[PDB]
Amino acid sequence: EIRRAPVLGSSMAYRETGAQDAPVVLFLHGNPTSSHIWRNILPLVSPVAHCIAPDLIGFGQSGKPDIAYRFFDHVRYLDAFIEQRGVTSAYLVAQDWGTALAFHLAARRPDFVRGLAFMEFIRPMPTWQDFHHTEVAEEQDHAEAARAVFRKFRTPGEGEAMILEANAFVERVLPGGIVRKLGDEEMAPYRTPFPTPESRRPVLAFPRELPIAGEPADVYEALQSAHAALAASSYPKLLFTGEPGALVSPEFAERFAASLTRCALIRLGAGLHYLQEDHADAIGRSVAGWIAGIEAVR
Amino acid sequence: EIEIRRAPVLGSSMAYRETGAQDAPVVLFLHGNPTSSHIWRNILPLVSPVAHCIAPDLIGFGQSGKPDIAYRFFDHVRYLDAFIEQRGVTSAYLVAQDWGTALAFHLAARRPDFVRGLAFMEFIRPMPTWQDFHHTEVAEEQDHAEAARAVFRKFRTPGEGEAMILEANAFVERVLPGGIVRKLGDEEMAPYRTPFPTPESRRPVLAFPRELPIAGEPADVYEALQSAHAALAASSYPKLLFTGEPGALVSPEFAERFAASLTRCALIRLGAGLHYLQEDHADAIGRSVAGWIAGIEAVR
Ligand SMILES: OC[C@H]1O[C@@](CO)(O[C@H]2O[C@H](CO)[C@@H](O)[C@H](O)[C@H]2O)[C@@H](O)[C@@H]1O
Ligand SMILES: OC[C@H]1O[C@@](CO)(O[C@H]2O[C@H](CO)[C@@H](O)[C@H](O)[C@H]2O)[C@@H](O)[C@@H]1O
Ligand SMILES: OC[C@H]1O[C@@](CO)(O[C@H]2O[C@H](CO)[C@@H](O)[C@H](O)[C@H]2O)[C@@H](O)[C@@H]1O
Ligand SMILES: [Cl-]
Ligand SMILES: [Cl-]
Repeated sequence: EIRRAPVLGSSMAYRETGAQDAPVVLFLHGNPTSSHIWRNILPLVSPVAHCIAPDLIGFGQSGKPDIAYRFFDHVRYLDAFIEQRGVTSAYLVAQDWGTALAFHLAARRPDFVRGLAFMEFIRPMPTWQDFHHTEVAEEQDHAEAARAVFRKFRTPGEGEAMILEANAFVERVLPGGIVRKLGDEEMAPYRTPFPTPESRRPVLAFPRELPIAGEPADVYEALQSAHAALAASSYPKLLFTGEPGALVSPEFAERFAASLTRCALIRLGAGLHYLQEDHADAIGRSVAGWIAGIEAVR
Repeated sequence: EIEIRRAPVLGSSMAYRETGAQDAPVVLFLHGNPTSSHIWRNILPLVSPVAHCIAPDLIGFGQSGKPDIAYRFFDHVRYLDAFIEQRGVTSAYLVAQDWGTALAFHLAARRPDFVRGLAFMEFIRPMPTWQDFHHTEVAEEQDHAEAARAVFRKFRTPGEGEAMILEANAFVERVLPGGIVRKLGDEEMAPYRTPFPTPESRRPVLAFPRELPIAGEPADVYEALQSAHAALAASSYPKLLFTGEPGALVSPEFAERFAASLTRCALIRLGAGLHYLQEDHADAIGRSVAGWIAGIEAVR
């Protein structure tokens, strides 16, 4: 069921399933997706949880206010959505920019977080080498092409042409990070939120928010702080990795998980950035088991 | 990844598959009739990242020894207990199907301090009448359920079961594929046959249906499993029950009421499946179990 909540004088669409008398799980998408990306995962988790999957402001079926769509704008709208829905605590399941939102939420409200399941996550990246980082000789080529594209996204004029005019994030980056080829009916709901250049403003804003080489400084610092909190947190964590992944290499995932407390690491196999589309059943089954286990003993 | 090893047990030996970090919690995987640790082969790789996985072949099954014993349920209890002691396992998760669940329930009733959690499916319970065997509320399942009762009544009949199971190898050749929705590949089916090259080698396979707790017979097993089920109902350790549609020993409707009656039991619905759920749902079961263990161990 796909519903709409009034949020800050605009609205956010969201998908909801499960008995609403169970622990809440918030599913947080990133760029350039929507709650659509969780569509095959939700039915596997709904038997054990009240699943809520919002569309970020300016994404999916959410409102399109005339705002900057910076990371901190998303923070405000997501906070307001959570308040409006009356959610007092939740598990968080996140990918891409959803992870930055999840990390920042957890840092500000540690009492809120029952657990964090995450994948293909954002972290401060001191150099461009740390974006699509990997130590695997065969992957060096793919990594450099990603770097080259996102450098252009973050270049004035060039990013506008690519994303606003040519729709490169939806038409190229999205399919580029899915191993399988989506059916027409699966791809179409990724296109429908973004019919015009103006509508694509949020999709351009996001790569310009990535914390790379100190910029943008405010996001970089916020995410450094959020990551410090995560490393100091004691709630359960579940990290998924694909092979070779994109933002998170399998070897990095192992090191990162070991750098936290109470972080399990689940290996999904062949995958790139949008792991949900290649591994929905594995993700859903894993998350559901994990919530069941936590709730049994917490 | 996965090594196959052998342990000396009570003068004989049990084979077992082992994979995972030796500093992780132990998970014991327990097969039933007429299978072996082979049935866990596609589940083990999904749990080994979070746990030290140990999957024994029951005495007289798979690559385990074939001592001259009756292969009654209590014989299996003794050999499994002895295996656990020999490997020096002091606590474990249990993952079980079929007679594996009877063994797990009986172990948990005697040594609840040993059980970190129980994940189970298509399990054995005391069945006061034949109608409780392959019980279905569903009109369109009734004939198939009746056929199953007729087959197992024959297995339990002196002379008849011998002809069917020892001579015709019906448990391996018919009952097993009968309880799998997909068709197994030749290479997947062959390791189910190799433990049982002769009629006499099939004695443990004939022994099991004759141990099923149905209408009070055999009395010792019926009593033991009544007691084990009482303990399960009162138990406080985490549980995970998987169900297929329609299943075989456990109907979806029965599963839902059963899980809801227990303490700390989650129910995981797998979709189309019969008795040998691992073969149709290895990935779903493995991912579920791994997530569940990871969650529990994160909270202590
Ligand atoms: O052990 C299973 C699984 O649990 C995790 C957290 O989900 O780690 C917990 O258990 C480990 C083994 O006992 C401990 O070493 C660890 O401190 C604890 O958090 C995963 O890391 C592990 O794979
Ligand atoms: O879930 C596996 C994941 O957990 C980590 C800690 O983040 O290690 C745990 O699990 C290992 C595998 O069983 C144990 O050997 C280890 O002692 C335990 O802390 C990661 O190393 C691993 O990727
Ligand atoms: O809650 C999800 C899942 O957890 C289980 C046990 O695995 O139940 C636990 O959580 C419930 C909600 O917090 C509690 O009411 C219950 O007592 C606790 O065991 C499953 O039953 C449930 O589906
Ligand atoms: Cl981005
Ligand atoms: Cl049997």
